[PDB]
Amino acid sequence: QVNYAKAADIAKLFQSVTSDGGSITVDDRTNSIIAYQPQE
Amino acid sequence: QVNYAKAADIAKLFQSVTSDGGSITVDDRTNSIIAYQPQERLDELRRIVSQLDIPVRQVMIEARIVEANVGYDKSLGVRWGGAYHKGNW
Amino acid sequence: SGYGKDGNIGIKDEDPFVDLGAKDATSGIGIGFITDNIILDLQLSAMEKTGNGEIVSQPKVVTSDKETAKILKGSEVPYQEASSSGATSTSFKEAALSLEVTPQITPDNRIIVEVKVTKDAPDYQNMLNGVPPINKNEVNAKILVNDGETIVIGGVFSNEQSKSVEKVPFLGELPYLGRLFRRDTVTDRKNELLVFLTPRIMNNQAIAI
Amino acid sequence: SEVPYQEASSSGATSTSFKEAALSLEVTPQITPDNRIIVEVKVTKDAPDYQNMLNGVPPINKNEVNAKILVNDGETIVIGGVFSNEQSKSVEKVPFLGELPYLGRLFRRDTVTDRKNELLVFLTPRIMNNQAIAI
Amino acid sequence: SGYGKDGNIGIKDEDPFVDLGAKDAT
Repeated sequence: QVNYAKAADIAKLFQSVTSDGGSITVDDRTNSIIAYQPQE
Repeated sequence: QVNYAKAADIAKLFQSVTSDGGSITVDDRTNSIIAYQPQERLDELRRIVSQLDIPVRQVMIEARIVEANVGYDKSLGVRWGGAYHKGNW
Repeated sequence: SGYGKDGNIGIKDEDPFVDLGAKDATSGIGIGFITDNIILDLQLSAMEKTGNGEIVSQPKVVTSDKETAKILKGSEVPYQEASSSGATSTSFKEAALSLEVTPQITPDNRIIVEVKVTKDAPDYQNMLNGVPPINKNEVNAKILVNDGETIVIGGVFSNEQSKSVEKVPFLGELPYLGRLFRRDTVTDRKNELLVFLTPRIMNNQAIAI
Repeated sequence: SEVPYQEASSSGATSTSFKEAALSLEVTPQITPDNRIIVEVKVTKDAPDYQNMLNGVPPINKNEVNAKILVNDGETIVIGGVFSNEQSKSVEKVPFLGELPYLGRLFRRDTVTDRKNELLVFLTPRIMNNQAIAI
Repeated sequence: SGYGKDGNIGIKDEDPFVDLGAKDAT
């Protein structure tokens, strides 16, 4: 859960992570992102 | 049944659950979602549902304006008038 | 000359029972007069005004759940701009107390409600048919409270401290005469407005209905 | 009665407007088995304006509740209502004489006005199906 | 002078059975 981190920014982080090499859930209310994807 | 969790949010939880790997029923009146789908997906969605079923957060904002104005004005007119000798400033 | 209730007896010495009577008609006038030897008038003219107005109004509205219902107790302040070439701004708007509520009922007898709570009121300049500043105190917001529960949706305290002093400097300087030559006007007018709210679920009756 | 506004604006707009400041009930009842109704009801009281009768800028009176509520047929609820509590105080006083204990009353002018009006709307729906089914 | 029903007899001392009657009509 990120109150201080923008959800879009976290999404961009994962998108770049994908560029390195994959399920994403975004919670607007808590601004909490739950991602089920490789551990690394 | 989620009074505090938005139905769309729960739907998004299930959609991501599908992304992981499937019958959905949405009740607007009670905001209750009944899903007939694999147990594991159902449980995962339920846990997220629990997170979602959170009360909207109110905050009381008190911003106060303080204005202080102090004013001093002095004007002096100094006046010497005599017409007998026609001297007047 | 004084200022708060300005007086300078020399100017109307250019102009006692009649002139001073009217001159001193004002609320607070303390007259010292000599006329017999000389007419020398010395007055301390002071006014203190106190006004308190408190209005407490509570409207109760029965609303479906997640639906809007509205109570409006007012009158509809218009603006009639009848502009011949195609615009007839026969505008109106009701300066009414009102509650426009869209309650969402959550299990523990609570509601997150989007409520418009507005108090407005017909304008002098509108009644004047001038440029009308109508009064508006309105809060628009969605908040959560339990049904049994009252919260202050909002409120404001206005603290006014005003001071105005007018003084001939030289006489004002005099310790015994400065008060007699320093004109002080101090006004503090402070109005506070607060809005409560309590929602009582009618499902307690509506489920039984 | 129908409070109009006649803006007769030569170049194409004839706002021969009118609107009836009438008591009214506009009801859309839905009947549920236990002699109950969820009804969408407009309950409006409005009234001709002085400034309108004055042909000035008309603030017509409006007390209107628009809402859908459920009650049983045998049952009356308060659709809504409001109490207005007015407390007004105005005191005007020469300070020096007002200070005087025996003369301040004689030099303190008090105007206090409390005007409080409360308005409440009930409603009870009596199903005419009790007769309409038999009719 | 009063205020609620303002009165200040000096001003109309500049101006009893007739003046006060009307003045006091209120």
